[PDB]
Amino acid sequence: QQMKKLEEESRKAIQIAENSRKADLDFIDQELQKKRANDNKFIASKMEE
Repeated sequence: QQMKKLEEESRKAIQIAENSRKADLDFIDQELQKKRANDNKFIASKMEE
């Protein structure tokens, strides 16, 4: 039954760590994709007047 709590320990060792660290990455991806949009807009916005 320890071995059972252990299979659960993996689930309780938190596969959600995926989701937690992922959330931190979802944030960096907005910083990144915001910037990607801005890389194309930084080019577009700086010219021509």
